[PDB]
Amino acid sequence: ISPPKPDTENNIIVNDYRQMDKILKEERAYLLNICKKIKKAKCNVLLIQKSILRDAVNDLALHFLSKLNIMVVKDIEREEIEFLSKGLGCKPIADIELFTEDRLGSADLVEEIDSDGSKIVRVTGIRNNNARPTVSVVIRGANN
Amino acid sequence: SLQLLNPKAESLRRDAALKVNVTSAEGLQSVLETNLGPKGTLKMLVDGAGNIKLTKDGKVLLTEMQIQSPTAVLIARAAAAQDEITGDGTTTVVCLVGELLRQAHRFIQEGVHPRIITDGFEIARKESMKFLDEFKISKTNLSNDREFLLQVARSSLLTKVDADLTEVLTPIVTDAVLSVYDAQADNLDLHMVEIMQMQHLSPKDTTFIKGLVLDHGGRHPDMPTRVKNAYVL
Amino acid sequence: VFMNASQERTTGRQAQISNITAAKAVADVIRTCLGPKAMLKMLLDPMGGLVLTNDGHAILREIDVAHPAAKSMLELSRTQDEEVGDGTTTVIILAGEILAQCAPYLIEKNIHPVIIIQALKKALTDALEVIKQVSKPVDVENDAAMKKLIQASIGTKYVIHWSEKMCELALDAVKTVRKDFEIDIKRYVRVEKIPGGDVLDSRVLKGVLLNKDVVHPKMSRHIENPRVVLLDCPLEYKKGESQTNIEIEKEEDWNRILQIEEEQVQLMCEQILAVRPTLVITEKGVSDLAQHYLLKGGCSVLRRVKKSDNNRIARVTGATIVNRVEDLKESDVGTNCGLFKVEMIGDEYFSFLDNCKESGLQKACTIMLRGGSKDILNEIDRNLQDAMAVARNVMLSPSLSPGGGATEMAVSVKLAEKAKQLEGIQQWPYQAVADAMECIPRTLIQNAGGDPIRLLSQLRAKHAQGNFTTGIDGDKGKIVDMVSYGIWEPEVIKQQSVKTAIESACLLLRVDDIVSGVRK
Amino acid sequence: MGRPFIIVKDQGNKKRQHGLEAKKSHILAARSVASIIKT
Amino acid sequence: MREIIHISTGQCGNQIGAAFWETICGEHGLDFNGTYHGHDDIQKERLNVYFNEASSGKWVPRSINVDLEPGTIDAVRNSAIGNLFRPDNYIFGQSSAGNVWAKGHYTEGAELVDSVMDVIRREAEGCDSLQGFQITHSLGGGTGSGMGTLLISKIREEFPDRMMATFSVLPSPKTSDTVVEPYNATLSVHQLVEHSDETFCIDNEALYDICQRTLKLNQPSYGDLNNLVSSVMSGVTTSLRYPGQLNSDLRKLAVNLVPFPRLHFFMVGYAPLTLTVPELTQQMFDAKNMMAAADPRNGRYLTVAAFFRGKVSVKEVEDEMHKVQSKNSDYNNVQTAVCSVAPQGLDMAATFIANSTSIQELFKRVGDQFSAMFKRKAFLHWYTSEGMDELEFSEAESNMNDLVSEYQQYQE
Amino acid sequence: MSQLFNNSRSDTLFLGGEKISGDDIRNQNVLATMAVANVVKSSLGPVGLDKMLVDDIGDFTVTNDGATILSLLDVQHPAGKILVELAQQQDREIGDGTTSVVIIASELLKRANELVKNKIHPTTIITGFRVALREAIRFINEVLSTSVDTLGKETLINIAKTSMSSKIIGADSDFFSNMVVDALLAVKTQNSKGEIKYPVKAVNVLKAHGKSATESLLVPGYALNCTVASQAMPKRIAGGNVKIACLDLNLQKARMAMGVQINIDDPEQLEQIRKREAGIVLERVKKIIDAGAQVVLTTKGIDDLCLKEFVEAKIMGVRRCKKEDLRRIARATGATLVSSMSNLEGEETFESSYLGLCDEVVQAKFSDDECILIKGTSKHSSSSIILRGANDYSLDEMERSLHDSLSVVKRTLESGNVVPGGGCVEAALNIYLDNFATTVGSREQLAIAEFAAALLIIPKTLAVNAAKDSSELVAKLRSYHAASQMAKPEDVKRRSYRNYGLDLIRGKIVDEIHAGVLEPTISKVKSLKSALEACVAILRIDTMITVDPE
Amino acid sequence: SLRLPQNPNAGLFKQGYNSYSNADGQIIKSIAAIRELHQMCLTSMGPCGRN
Ligand SMILES: Nc1nc2c(ncn2[C@@H]2O[C@H](COP(=O)(O)OP(=O)(O)OP(=O)(O)O)[C@@H](O)[C@H]2O)c(=O)[nH]1
Ligand SMILES: Nc1ncnc2c1ncn2[C@@H]1O[C@H](COP(=O)(O)OP(=O)(O)O)[C@@H](O)[C@H]1O
Ligand SMILES: Nc1ncnc2c1ncn2[C@@H]1O[C@H](COP(=O)(O)OP(=O)(O)O)[C@@H](O)[C@H]1O
Ligand SMILES: [Mg+2]
Ligand SMILES: [Mg+2]
Ligand SMILES: [Mg+2]
Repeated sequence: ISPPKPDTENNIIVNDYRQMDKILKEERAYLLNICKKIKKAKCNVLLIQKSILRDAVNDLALHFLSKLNIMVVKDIEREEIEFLSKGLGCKPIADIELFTEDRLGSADLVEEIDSDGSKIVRVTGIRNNNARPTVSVVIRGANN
Repeated sequence: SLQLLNPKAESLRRDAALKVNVTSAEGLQSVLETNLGPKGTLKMLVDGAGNIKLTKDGKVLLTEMQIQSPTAVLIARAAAAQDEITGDGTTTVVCLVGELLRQAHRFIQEGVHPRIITDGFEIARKESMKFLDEFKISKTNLSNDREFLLQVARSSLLTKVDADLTEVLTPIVTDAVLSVYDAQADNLDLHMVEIMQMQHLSPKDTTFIKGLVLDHGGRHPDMPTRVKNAYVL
Repeated sequence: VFMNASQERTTGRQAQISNITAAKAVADVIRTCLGPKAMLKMLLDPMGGLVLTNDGHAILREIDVAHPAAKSMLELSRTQDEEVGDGTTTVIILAGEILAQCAPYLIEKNIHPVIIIQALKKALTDALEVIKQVSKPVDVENDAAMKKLIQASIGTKYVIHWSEKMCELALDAVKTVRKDFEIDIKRYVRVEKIPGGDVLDSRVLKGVLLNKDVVHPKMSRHIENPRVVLLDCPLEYKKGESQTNIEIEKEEDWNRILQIEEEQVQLMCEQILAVRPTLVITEKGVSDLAQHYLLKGGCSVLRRVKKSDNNRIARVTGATIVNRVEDLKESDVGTNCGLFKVEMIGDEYFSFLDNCKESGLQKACTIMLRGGSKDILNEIDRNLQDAMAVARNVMLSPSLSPGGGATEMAVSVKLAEKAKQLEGIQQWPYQAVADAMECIPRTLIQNAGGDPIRLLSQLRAKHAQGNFTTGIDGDKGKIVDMVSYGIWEPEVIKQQSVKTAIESACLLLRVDDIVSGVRK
Repeated sequence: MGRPFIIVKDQGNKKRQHGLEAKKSHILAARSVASIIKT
Repeated sequence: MREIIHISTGQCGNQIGAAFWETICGEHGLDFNGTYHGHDDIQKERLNVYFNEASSGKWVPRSINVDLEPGTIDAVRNSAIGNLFRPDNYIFGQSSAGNVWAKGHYTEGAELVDSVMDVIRREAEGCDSLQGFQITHSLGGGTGSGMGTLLISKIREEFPDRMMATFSVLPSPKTSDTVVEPYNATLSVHQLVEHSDETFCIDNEALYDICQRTLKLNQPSYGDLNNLVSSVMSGVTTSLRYPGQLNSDLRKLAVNLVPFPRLHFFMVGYAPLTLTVPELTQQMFDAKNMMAAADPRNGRYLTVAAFFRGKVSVKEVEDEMHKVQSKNSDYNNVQTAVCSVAPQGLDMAATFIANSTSIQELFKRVGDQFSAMFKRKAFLHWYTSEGMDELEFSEAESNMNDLVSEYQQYQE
Repeated sequence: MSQLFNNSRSDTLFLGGEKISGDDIRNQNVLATMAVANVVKSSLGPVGLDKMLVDDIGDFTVTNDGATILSLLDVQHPAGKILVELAQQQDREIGDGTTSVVIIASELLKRANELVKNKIHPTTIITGFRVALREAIRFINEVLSTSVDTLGKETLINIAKTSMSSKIIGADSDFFSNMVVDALLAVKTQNSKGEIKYPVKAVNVLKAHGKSATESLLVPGYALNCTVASQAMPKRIAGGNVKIACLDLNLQKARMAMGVQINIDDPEQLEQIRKREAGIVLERVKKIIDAGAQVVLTTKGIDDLCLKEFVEAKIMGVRRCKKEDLRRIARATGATLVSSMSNLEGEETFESSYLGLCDEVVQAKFSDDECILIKGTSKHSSSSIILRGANDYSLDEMERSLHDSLSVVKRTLESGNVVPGGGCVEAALNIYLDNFATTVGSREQLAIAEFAAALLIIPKTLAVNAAKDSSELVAKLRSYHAASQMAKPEDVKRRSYRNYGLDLIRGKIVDEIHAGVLEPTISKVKSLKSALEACVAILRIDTMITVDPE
Repeated sequence: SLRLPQNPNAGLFKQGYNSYSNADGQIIKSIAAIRELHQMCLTSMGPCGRN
């Protein structure tokens, strides 16, 4: 989720002044309407992978996601995407055109719990059509 | 007290600090003792390559020769600061501090305190300020005496240069200063009077120009060299 | 081998012995720098300058000691200077003695370093009580007593001979900065220096003093009623923030691009002339063209003025810090300016701004110093900070404690009398507090050349019977009461001296071992 | 305790051995001497 | 335009300038006496950028070397390269800045700057095409930093448009023993950014690494460092003194390498530090060849510009760029400038100058020293005494918050 | 103790350092433990004294905490790094007993190495400690005491004195114990569905050397260390209901986004673009000025272009600051931290609900420093701590000392159960475990007996730091405790003994309830477990292998 | 203000000679320094003394 900047080089040209004003407005809308469509599917938690060539979630986008009560977590490794989809039963979403309710998972209490300086986001309860469930076990101790 | 604190240091106290300030004062006094007066000796300064610069001014001697002593750098700032605003009295400050320390040091050896000695200099200084009012003489500027300005100009010029340079350079200053006095009576030295370097026939050929001289001219050949009535822009 | 340590671990009793000897060594450097007959100190910094002074704080700034216990003693002068501004040498010389007197016991009678701390807080609690009782109040509006109060600290400096002028100089400056509780601050006190001249003609003048002249020659050098307007912005066309790149297709565009550069500076100058100011002070630089039409209205242009010198101008002239020029009005324009004049001095030009003198914001001022040389200016400037620091305490606290060691000697007598009735294990460190408080008059007698044996014996005999204001005359070296002597100091300096000295001992006494060379 | 720790002179050249591995080198050192004269 | 003046200030400034002229004079050909023994038009037809043809062809460089320590100027002068510079150009006045921005700067700007404005005026009046000024200062010292700041300002006033290029040498944290180095380097940038138009960052600490790693000199001497600085300078100036159109002339350099105004700082990159264009490609962009302490890989390049020399075609370089862009994409940016002449000594080099967010590391560092190691108001009385107040320091730290922010804002 | 270094072996060729085995490793590991245990042994308890460590640049650090003194001691040995990281784990979790857990682990490795020389396996030794510790935690549950019949906040006051001791400010514990307890009750928040967790880093610390530690002023509200933007702004805002606006926005002159390259053919558009740039910034401010924000808070800085309207409208500006302090200001004043101002609709706006509320705000001068003191918050209360001392090194000591004191009272309120202090826990666990395993018999009686003796090192360490007769106190401690454990349930006096023990000031046996010595039960829980795992990690090592660096 | 004048009685007695007079602080230097060896004989005093 970031300002538009596609694969081919994109040189933006501003010819008149109304246009400076507009470019800003249009963006505060390219993030808003995409976040507005997340409310239509009532998806409550988002998990973004490690973003390359640009920031994963823009700071301007966090204001829209934080006011609508959506947890945001970024910088997830790429190989773990197979783990989360297999465990939670949630198919990944690469485009908003394919973003639907049927592809999302479910959970009773997605919670970050903190233990004396260790932040943990543990999901309680999984229910899905999956013949290959997952398991996770943390380790605690004195030193690494 | 300082050696156990600092592993390396130098400390002088209660006899060497007094001898240093007097010995450095007598040493720096002997340098500028011979320059004071009209028949004093000249002094050149050739630093690195051999740049040569000749003058009798104590400020040029102090602000060109690097000095390591802690006493003389205060005499350098004192001799420089007095001359930088007044323009005269450089070596006089060095001779007073050069002489007043040694003249008081004999009584410090006798056992008189430094505090009450300097208390005598301050109350004696106030007597000299009261004496300046009675010692000075009033002079009215409305007379516009050119002979009085000529004699003042020869006081400083005879000290630096000989009589051959003083006689030809004295009226150069008097003609420049004669135009300073006006109805407003506001003095202006830096903007009005200037100095410019020019390698030419000899020092004796210094002449006075009533207008502003410039160090540049016409680049093109066809442009006019001499102009009778030129209205500037 | 093992970790970066264990070179030579100074452990046990010898570690504390070096700290008491190191803490005593700091006070011995400036032992002679106390009292009215105090000697000066010239320290040589490695950069190339020189510091000529007798203040213990300014001496200990330049010194460098490679020992960790002595550095904690070094930082106590910053506690005193950045709290009041007077009595820094008093703080360093008292603590040395407190650590020294407590030492006998630590070394021999084996009292553990915590029992001494408990004894000192009760001594600290009793010290504030007797210092509160010995001090007498004084009227703040009495200018006759205020001049004698300000010159108490000046008497221990070089400018006691000019004390008649310095008290008038400091009193006028403090009342200018004083805001109608009664909070003042020295950041607006301008410390601008002028080498040369006589101290008698040196005087404070209401307003500011710049180091620069006007730009154009036709500017008016003498204005009756200046109207100052502060500007932050460049008055010249500037490149601008985004990637710009104008692409020119027609021949009539480049001359248009250079023509709008002339019209934009006309537009910002013409709106400045809506109020018609006489003096325009810009923070950043100025262009040769905008200045030209600032001239076509009657303004005066100056060079770039740093921010600091504009915040003082804002309080003097009453103007506000203005950057956007389009929002310039008539209300925010400075007014009630006394006089404008430029003097000729060979160092640099100097523009004077005088005030009409006739609640609101606190007014600033600049104090003129006309010394003998550069070091004399820095010497006199620190005297004003030490003299003006005294004027703040009487306004914040109307109490006034006696000077000449009478306050600390009063602490010595009451702690000595009460030590007998304090029977127990705390009696030995509690009685040793009086042994150090009677040293700060002992240092005055040593500098005066008298015998402190019979003087202190005569002092304690007359202190209980005669009065609580008895003290030693530093000049003559005889017992003279402070009431007839007519010299008094604030009580706030006595509090910081007793608090900082005792609190420093509580930190250093807990030191067990010293291990050097661990890591960065 | 200080950084120097000396009991006997020339500790750098003197080096001890102990345990089962120390005895292992002794018998294997005899094999090198025995194997030379074995032929 | 045709000409550019070259001011050199400070002990570091004078040393680097002497090395730079030693390189330049031999490059396009002049014995230290000024006579031209070179072959031929190529080396002579742009000699007017930095030399004044006098009658009799005693070319003399247009340089103003200044210092408050007579000694450095003197040494350079009594040495070789002492006939070229006109005797009147040197402006040198006692005592010593004393390694203090505040003191040295104010006190001698009060005097040396007046004399310098005087020399910068008439000698230059002598040309018909001022283009800008090149200053070599040391960011961390006394005279150089203070005076540089003053002069930059003074000149900019007397020459509005004229571009302004600098080659300040940033301080070395480890090898700069003096403790008050950061506290000066901070006050210098405060004013370098508001005025300058393009500046190049050279760090002595970085110079040591390259001296000991590639050259392998056991102990770097200021001389070695100076020679390397000289080589990059020579490449950037050839970008200028050889007839060419790729970045032809200073102003162009600036336009090409400065995206937005408040970003002047460049990271030089030069190789073949002791050949085929493909071989030099890796050397330019190696993280170890940067003369800046900060790592550029962790950062982000904004506008790259590579200046090759010696025998190289259009396509050798273009193909190389096409190959390189393909692999370091995460780090379309490119700007090539082939030259025809070759390095004195070596056949072909390639200087590298790219704007990079990574400079913000070299400023977060300096700000950390400035603030943290002077929250305790250490060594400040030296500066308050000269006359300048502490509000100015608060303004100085504030403006670095700003610089850092900018680089962070252009999303590193 | 190891001499005559191991010989370089020709039969076993490994790259890097030489291999060494046998009992010399566990001797070297214990010798490495004594190198760090003797450092922290002297600074234990009220009578304990600490040391100084220079940073090789003139700076130094006088440290009482075990985590701080070991953090600066970068231990090159591998076995010492376990205890160094344990103290960094200890102080972050619990914030108490950092010196004791290292001293317990050192005494365990001492006697564990002696037991290995007595020819019992370490696996049996570890099994003896685990069964002993499982009974120890069961015994800790027996000796709990619920706070009851206590007048006011006395239980929170006297328990803070135990943590406040062993510092420079232990003499002033009578003054600091009140404000420390009052500070944590001011930041009470309910989080995570009903969990009242008091927090810290919520209370602040400002280094203002000055008057004294006795006159430390408790400002009932939030404090922030920041300099004023413009000096012409007013330093005191009068009138109640002062609205606070927390932002993260940048008010510096706007620049359009990177991928934008302006290209225009008309020259006259330059006026307008420039204007729009400044204008976006001004609009952004024009809406919040009309909202009546008397004091605006922001993280990114403000340039002089926008400071004019704040000076004209009498609004206080704020420069750069940390990101975390503004979150708690919004929670206390009731504001909401806005990363980027916007609205769900298609137009930008600024609502009044984002503003905070407080009674008074003023910039107080702490003798050289500008600090904005906020007091009288409406939504949630807050607190700040004004530390004062003789010099900056003492203020740094006051920082970590209060951080330990705040942490102890924090965990005290999480669990009402408490346990006495002063070696009574270690003295009772010694005699309790000596009686245990008498029925077991054969092998584990010797391992658990030495384990019981390992806990006695704490009352021995406190005694020698006082420079008094140590065995006279150890004779009173253990004997009294034993006479209590053996006793009939029905014996009031004897049972009481179970409650008291060593005193370090007067040197006699007195009651801890009247003296006020008390600790939390959580401080001992998971402290022996960390020391147990610390002992297991080194005790199981037989041989040491070192690879030289490339 | 870098190098001192080096105490111009240096023409008198050689560098190996060190003077530690009073007023400078000789008594304070001595009575103290000897406290180390005073504790040596103090600890070795009495029937329970340490050899
Ligand atoms: N890169 C580089 N830096 C140098 C060289 N010589 C000196 N420096 C730098 O010069 C700095 C100090 O010198 P300056 O500040 O120029 O000295 P200065 O203030 O001009 O000397 P004074 O005016 O006499 O005080 C140090 O930070 C050095 O890094 C050199 O050859 N190369
Ligand atoms: N004229 C005097 N006679 C005797 N004692 C004085 C006199 N003036 C000052 N003192 C003593 O000297 C101490 C320090 O005063 P002062 O020199 O003003 O401060 P500082 O030590 O900071 O220079 C005071 O405690 C006071 O008792
Ligand atoms: N006033 C006191 N009376 C008796 N024992 C105390 C007192 N203060 C502290 N102690 C004991 O000292 C031990 C260590 O305390 P402290 O140094 O504050 O913790 P840490 O070990 O984390 O540094 C505690 O176990 C406690 O029982
Ligand atoms: Mg004369
Ligand atoms: Mg005083
Ligand atoms: Mg503790």
